[PDB]
Amino acid sequence: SMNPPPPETSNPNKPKRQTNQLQYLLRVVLKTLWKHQFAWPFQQPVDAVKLNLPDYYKIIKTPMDMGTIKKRLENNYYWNAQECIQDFNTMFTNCYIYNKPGDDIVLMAEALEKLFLQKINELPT
Ligand SMILES: COc1cc(C(=O)N2CCC(N3CCN(C)CC3)CC2)ccc1Nc1ncc2c(n1)N(C1CCC1)c1ccccc1C(=O)N2C
Repeated sequence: SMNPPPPETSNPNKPKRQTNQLQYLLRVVLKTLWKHQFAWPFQQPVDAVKLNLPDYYKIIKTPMDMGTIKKRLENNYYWNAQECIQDFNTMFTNCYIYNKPGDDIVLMAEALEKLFLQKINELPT
């Protein structure tokens, strides 16, 4: 099987805007995660062909990655911050679903998730 197309990062039918919370998600949250030592597996869509994972997209039907989130934020694709937060959570949950508790990649995802929640909490009122 080929890889599926990546998640859309623009959509001419979907209203878009820029908000302070969305700017924070790009300039602080995504920036912080992107530079983390464990970011690399999450910086692009899972290439199931290259990784020899013929069953990845049989199991994961809602793929998401930080490369896609980054482009979405840069493109002002979202209407609200909870949409973007959901994309991060989808990415983490996918990792937990495909893999098993305690796996190397699961620990990496858990570390990133902890940091993500810290940065979200730090959003100034
Ligand atoms: C760019 O994408 C990758 C590069 C390489 C790689 O060959 N690399 C890593 C970078 C480079 N490093 C050199 C040393 N420096 C310090 C860091 C970079 C050495 C060369 C390997 C895998 C990559 N992609 C990837 N993307 C998502 C994954 C994943 N892999 N894994 C792997 C289990 C652990 C990761 C999985 C394996 C099986 C089933 C599921 C997953 C999974 O859930 N996720 C999230």
